[PDB]
Amino acid sequence: RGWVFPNNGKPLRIGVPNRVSYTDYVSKDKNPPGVRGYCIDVFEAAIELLPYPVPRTYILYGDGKRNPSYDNLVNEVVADNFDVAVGDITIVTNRTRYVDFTQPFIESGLVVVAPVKEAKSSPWSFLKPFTIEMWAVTGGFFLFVGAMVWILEQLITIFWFSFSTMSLGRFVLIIWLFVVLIINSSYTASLTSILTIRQLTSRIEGIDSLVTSNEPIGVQDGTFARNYLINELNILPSRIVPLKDEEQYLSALQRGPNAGGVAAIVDELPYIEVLLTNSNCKFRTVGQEFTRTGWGFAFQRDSPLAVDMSTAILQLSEEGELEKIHRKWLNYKHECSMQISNSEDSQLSLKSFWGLFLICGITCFMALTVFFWRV
Amino acid sequence: RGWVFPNNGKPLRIGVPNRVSYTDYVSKDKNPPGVRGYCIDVFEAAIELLPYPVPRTYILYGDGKRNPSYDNLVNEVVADNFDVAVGDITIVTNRTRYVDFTQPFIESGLVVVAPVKEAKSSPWSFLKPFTIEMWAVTGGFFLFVGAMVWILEQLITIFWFSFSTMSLGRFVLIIWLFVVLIINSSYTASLTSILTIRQLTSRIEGIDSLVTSNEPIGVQDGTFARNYLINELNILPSRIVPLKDEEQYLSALQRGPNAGGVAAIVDELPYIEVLLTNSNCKFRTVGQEFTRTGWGFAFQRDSPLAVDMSTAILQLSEEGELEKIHRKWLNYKHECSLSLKSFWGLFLICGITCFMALTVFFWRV
Amino acid sequence: RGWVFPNNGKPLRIGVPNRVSYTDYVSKDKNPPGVRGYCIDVFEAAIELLPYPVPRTYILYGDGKRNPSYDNLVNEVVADNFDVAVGDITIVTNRTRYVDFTQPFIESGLVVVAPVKEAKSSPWSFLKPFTIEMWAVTGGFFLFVGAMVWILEQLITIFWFSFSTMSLGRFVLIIWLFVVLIINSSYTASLTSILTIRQLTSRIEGIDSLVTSNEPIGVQDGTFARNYLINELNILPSRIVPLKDEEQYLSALQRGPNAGGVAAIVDELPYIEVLLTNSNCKFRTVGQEFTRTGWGFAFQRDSPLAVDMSTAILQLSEEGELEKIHRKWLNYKHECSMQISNSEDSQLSLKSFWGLFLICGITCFMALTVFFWRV
Amino acid sequence: RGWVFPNNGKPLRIGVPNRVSYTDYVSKDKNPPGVRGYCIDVFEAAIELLPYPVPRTYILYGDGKRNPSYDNLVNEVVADNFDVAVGDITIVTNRTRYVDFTQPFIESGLVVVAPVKEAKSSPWSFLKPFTIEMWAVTGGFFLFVGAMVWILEQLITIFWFSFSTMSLGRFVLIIWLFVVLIINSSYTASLTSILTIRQLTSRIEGIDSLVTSNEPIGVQDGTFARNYLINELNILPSRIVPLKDEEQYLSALQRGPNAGGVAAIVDELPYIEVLLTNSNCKFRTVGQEFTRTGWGFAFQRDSPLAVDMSTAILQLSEEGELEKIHRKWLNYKHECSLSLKSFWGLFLICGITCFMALTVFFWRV
Ligand SMILES: *[C@@H]1O[C@H](CO)[C@@H](O[C@@H]2O[C@H](CO)[C@@H](O)[C@H](O)[C@H]2NC(C)=O)[C@H](O)[C@H]1NC(C)=O
Ligand SMILES: *[C@@H]1O[C@H](CO)[C@@H](O[C@@H]2O[C@H](CO)[C@@H](O)[C@H](O)[C@H]2NC(C)=O)[C@H](O)[C@H]1NC(C)=O
Ligand SMILES: *[C@@H]1O[C@H](CO)[C@@H](O[C@@H]2O[C@H](CO)[C@@H](O)[C@H](O)[C@H]2NC(C)=O)[C@H](O)[C@H]1NC(C)=O
Ligand SMILES: *[C@@H]1O[C@H](CO)[C@@H](O[C@@H]2O[C@H](CO)[C@@H](O)[C@H](O)[C@H]2NC(C)=O)[C@H](O)[C@H]1NC(C)=O
Ligand SMILES: N[C@@H](CCC(=O)O)C(=O)O
Ligand SMILES: N[C@@H](CCC(=O)O)C(=O)O
Ligand SMILES: N[C@@H](CCC(=O)O)C(=O)O
Ligand SMILES: N[C@@H](CCC(=O)O)C(=O)O
Repeated sequence: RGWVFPNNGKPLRIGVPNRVSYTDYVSKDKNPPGVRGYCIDVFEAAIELLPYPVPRTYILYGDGKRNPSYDNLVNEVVADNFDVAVGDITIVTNRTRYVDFTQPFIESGLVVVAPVKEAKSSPWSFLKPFTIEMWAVTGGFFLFVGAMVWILEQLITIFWFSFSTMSLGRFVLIIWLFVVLIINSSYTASLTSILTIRQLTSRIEGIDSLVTSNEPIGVQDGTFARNYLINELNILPSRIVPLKDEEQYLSALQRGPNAGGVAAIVDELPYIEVLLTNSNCKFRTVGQEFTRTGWGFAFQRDSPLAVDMSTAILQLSEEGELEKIHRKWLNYKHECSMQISNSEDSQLSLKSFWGLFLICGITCFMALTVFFWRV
Repeated sequence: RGWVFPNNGKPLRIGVPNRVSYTDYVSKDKNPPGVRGYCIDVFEAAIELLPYPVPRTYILYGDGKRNPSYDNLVNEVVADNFDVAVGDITIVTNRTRYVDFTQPFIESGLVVVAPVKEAKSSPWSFLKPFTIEMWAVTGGFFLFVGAMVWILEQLITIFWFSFSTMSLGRFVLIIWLFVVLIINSSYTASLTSILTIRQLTSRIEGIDSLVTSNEPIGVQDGTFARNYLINELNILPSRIVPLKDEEQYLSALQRGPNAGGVAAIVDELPYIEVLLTNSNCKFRTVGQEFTRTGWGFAFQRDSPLAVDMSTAILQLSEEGELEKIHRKWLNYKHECSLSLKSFWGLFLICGITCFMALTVFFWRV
Repeated sequence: RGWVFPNNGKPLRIGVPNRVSYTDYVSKDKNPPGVRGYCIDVFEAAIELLPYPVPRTYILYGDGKRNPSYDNLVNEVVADNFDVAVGDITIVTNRTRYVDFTQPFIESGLVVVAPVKEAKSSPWSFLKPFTIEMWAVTGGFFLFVGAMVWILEQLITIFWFSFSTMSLGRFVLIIWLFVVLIINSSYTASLTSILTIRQLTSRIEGIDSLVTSNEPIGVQDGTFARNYLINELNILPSRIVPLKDEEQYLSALQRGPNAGGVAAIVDELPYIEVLLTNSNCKFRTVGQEFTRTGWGFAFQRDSPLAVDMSTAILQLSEEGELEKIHRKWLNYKHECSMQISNSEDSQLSLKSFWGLFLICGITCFMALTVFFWRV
Repeated sequence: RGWVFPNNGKPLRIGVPNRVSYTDYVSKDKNPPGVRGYCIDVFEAAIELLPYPVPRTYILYGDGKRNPSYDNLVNEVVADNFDVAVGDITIVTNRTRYVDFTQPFIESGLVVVAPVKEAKSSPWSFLKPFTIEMWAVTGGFFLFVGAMVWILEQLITIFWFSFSTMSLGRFVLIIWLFVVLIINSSYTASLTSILTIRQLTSRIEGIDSLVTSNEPIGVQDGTFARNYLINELNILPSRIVPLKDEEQYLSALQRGPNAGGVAAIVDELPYIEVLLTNSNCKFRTVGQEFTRTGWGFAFQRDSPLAVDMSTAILQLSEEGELEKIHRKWLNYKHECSLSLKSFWGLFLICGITCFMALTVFFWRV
């Protein structure tokens, strides 16, 4: 093959982004190579597939405070300050136009990570729709009416239950009938209004729910997704909030959309699978990937090293060592199937009726103990 | 550029408001600048964006006891006692008529602050479904169908109450039971559709809910929103109550509308974010910005020093420095923030009917 | 007073907007003055209050196809192509900065005009929540059960109504009880679900409801309100739809938010009071004015004719002739109080119970005719 | 500008797709240009914005029977049989890898079209509140409390059904009646919260609702969305069904998924607006644009003629001419577009229990 990479004093200026969060893909290091992460060693393993002994260098790009803007990093490959950008560079439609990429060594897609549904189930959830002061007064003004039925008339007390089945005490019964009819509808409304607002809360089941909800959306700093959601999804820039690091990415969702926080974070798929292992079982990609392109190495435009390394990636992809390096660093995977595309429907709490029928079980057994007490 | 600011024996007469409350934006200071606050430091950096060395002074305007009228402070720039007014001057139309502002360096809006309150009404809120004409139609036809019991028969009325509880007259029981079964669902469906939307209406408020309610309205001392609601919203001046400092903004709302206090203070947006940070979240912005203009610096009219200081604000804002100045002083976002049932109306009917029966038992005994 | 307007060959270049819709304020005309409308004669009446015999001209600005952009018209006063703009120029905060205005001869405010609530009231509204095929089958499977009660057992037919008040036919009654219990809840839900969606439809009760509803909003062509709702209210430009003329302004609201239409039109107050007289009783300003500034005449910046005509307006405002000219053209006023800030609450249809109790009145009278038939 | 397009004996080889369906964007023509459609007239005006006289020709690419693969049409620009491809070429990544596009002159997205359909399910939708474990808990404890009737007493079970309808055992009637009264409201509140949100969920659809449902998917002939869903969305190719023309887009959805037809055609946004204008509103876009890129013109890679033709699109669009060209061809917005009850499940139970009683009456008679 006619190209020979020259043997001269200019090295290969690998541009390295200076990542603050997600130091497992690419990061600053104290070692004699100088850089650490995943795509570094991916780029390292691509060297031995080529017959070129390649001298090179590693230049960190951003600061040590926040993530570097890759569109500025791509421009520094356009401006020929660098020879090649190696990192988490996502193939975006401008970026394809201005520089040259390889084949995607890995795939990726923009996801929506969001807090999961925490739905309660208790005997408290059964007795929920009235106040604790209301459940005593309503039962209190049954016996308060029933004590007046005595004036119209434990073993002595059971006789009035026979007469309260179906003069002046009949007029007491008529108004007491209108009591129960409203408390029928009052419990009906107050349980409906809880089962409605629980369904009609601030929810998202995809990017389309997240666009039209006019809520603040979190992103990371220096990514395409800020200028992607503006230029494509028709989102106001005041919704889109950049965020610096993974310790901030949680507490912006621990606060939820309020306390200054955002509704949800839109990031790429392989960042979030690290984040799920980094977090507890509280979050999930609520939809599918809505922009699925992948990564790649940014080269100089019309570089002869492209088709060399484009073949080397596809060769190494067939050899399975790409997945073996993907086992060395990116072994962090856990499902914790909290919710799995759960249909929001009727779904009445199974423990809410663990509080009804077991108190009914107490009553039937207390009926049976007094039954044996006669025996 | 043709204009160069000359360096003669006269300095630049910056008008500074003698600010009493909210001393984070601007304040009297014992430093050798003599000034302290946000809009000072906003002004200082745009000086450093000029190609000019700018000799300048700072003069406090009003009395130290109360906040002065900024329109009179604007008027001194018209009266040429100052070269430029720097402070919390908010862009109003007749303020723009006489002096020339800069671009807005911050965004401010008129909001209404008011205490948070309960949502549940009286015993009559229990009765609120079924508009009250149709209760008399209900109870009227309730007894009118019960009059058909007495056809199909003090001693006769008890027999009319005997078959009322539980032939052709028992076919009348068939049709009426079908009716009141619907009325049971009709009162149910009306009650549900009230208690559902009242958990979704966060908009049950408004500036008009204050205008129509002829309540005492608190205002801060020396502001445009005093004269703004009078000329535009036509609100009576007896409703408008001035306030001099920050702690009086609380106690006039601690007392509520009664005890001499005010119901809802109409102040600007960036002031309320300071004060709600200072307190607990017992006080709420009942709506949104009903008049949103923003602040600005007021040079004397047709002065070329306004022009480059306008563009210097644009260059400094797009750089991202005003926000860094903002976090230096106002990084203050410390803001906190199901369904149940409580009423008393039907249990009064539990009290009326039951003690009535004791008298008849006392009249029998 | 030291100023004297000169007696020379240059006339007074009055800039006149070429209005397509609302030709009652200012319009092209075939007359020797050349222009027609309201603010023309307002400007005409301001001349005789000044002691200056003023020669002048009238220049139409826009085309005959759509309304001219007044910010371009104000710029043509800045660019000194014109001496004065006379028309519907609203005092906006840039416009105060770049030119000089008079005092407002009239006041105005941005309103929200919107379709009114049409709520139905009928005996059909009573029998609404089931299908017409359902109201016959449900009543059909009462007598279908009741015909089996005959096998357990008009003047002969009335006997089973006595036995259906409260063996194997008792087992028929138990399942028939479970029929009515569900149809109780089935009518309860289907009437709730109609009374809920009627409340939770696409509604607006102010500008704040109209901002957060992310709906298309109509405006007129060449106004500040397009660049006002963007720069202040934080509204996406794809919602804001300009519209050319008053025959289009109706059919964009006759279609509602769908069929390509918009949700509501935001215009100034004096345009909409013409539009209400121009329309039937179908629309109303649903809120108060949320941006209330008024009109004025745009002058050259630092013109001596300002304080002359600023005094002349305030003089004529005190004389009441300003309202008399406001009677010559702007006499079009009608209320037609369809809805007047109506509280959306319980409000159960009075004619829905005109269908219940009158059929109950038929039944009670048919009971009384057979009562007299025995007599 | 350094480059000038030379005027030698060779013209500009515009690749034109031999377009069969949707002949409003581009079509074979008998005119002396030989071309007719939208993207032609979009191309012609940006020629007139150049400082150049541009000699040019037009060649139809594919067969007139079917729509050709545009990727092969893109490949001929790579194969240098054409100088530039002009048509409905949509910007894809590997399409951008080999040739150089212009800026997008129109905005297109992938949508899914499908017929409108009913929302009500079977007799089991009547039973859908109360998850089916809790019906057996209901009916199990319904008869278990009815077993306490028989303690407090074929002839004995009828007496157990006698007191079941309407002492210490009558105190058991007190507590159980309180329970089933709640269950009446619990089934009511569960049914209401289903029939309320199902009038608010317009989002009960999706591309994933087609992916998981392993349905036949119709595609147009010679498109990227054929190969797009295969490589990206991993959908099996047996689901994918090609279609050659416009009338076959209807009849494969007239037949539905069965009778050999397809369930939902995935085509681009500006095609669907043509076709839904052509038909009645029986066919719906089930969601939004799940892949939105836009069209473009494809010059040969690293040709300077792409650069000025890119900026000419920007100058012509901001002038407002592309929309006037758009109304000349596609001014087509002709698009049309309460709650009730219908089910059959409980009336089958009306059929089961009643005809069972005729047998016992026949067994008695
Ligand atoms: C499209 O991508 C490019 C590069 O990221 C941007 O276009 C120009 O790129 C050059 C680099 O040679 C810069 O000098 C220009 O300033 C860029 N122009 C603009 C307007 O930014 C451009 O930012 C991207 N476009 C979008 C919409 O994100
Ligand atoms: C709008 O602002 C102007 C400018 O201050 C006000 O006009 C001044 O009013 C004071 C009141 O005593 C007087 O000095 C003059 O009448 C004006 N001063 C000038 C012209 O220098 C005007 O009153 C304000 N409008 C309203 C409604 O208050
Ligand atoms: C504010 O109003 C002015 C006047 O219409 C606009 O500012 C500039 O006005 C000059 C007139 O000499 C024009 O030549 C400039 O093009 C205008 N600037 C811009 C950026 O267009 C200005 O547009 C208005 N502000 C807004 C937000 O619309
Ligand atoms: C993306 O486009 C390229 C360019 O056409 C495709 O590569 C070609 O594939 C055809 C298949 O027969 C062959 O001619 C060559 O392998 C390629 N031609 C070239 C490089 O000129 C590529 O296959 C497309 N991607 C996918 C996933 O189909
Ligand atoms: N995938 C993103 C990452 C940006 C970042 O890490 O800051 C990109 O390539 O633009
Ligand atoms: N923005 C107000 C502030 C008034 C005050 O702080 O007293 C004004 O300029 O009038
Ligand atoms: N009041 C609007 C009217 C605009 C118009 O009529 O086009 C303005 O002055 O800008
Ligand atoms: N936008 C599609 C159109 C395909 C077609 O019309 O057949 C493409 O470029 O592939």
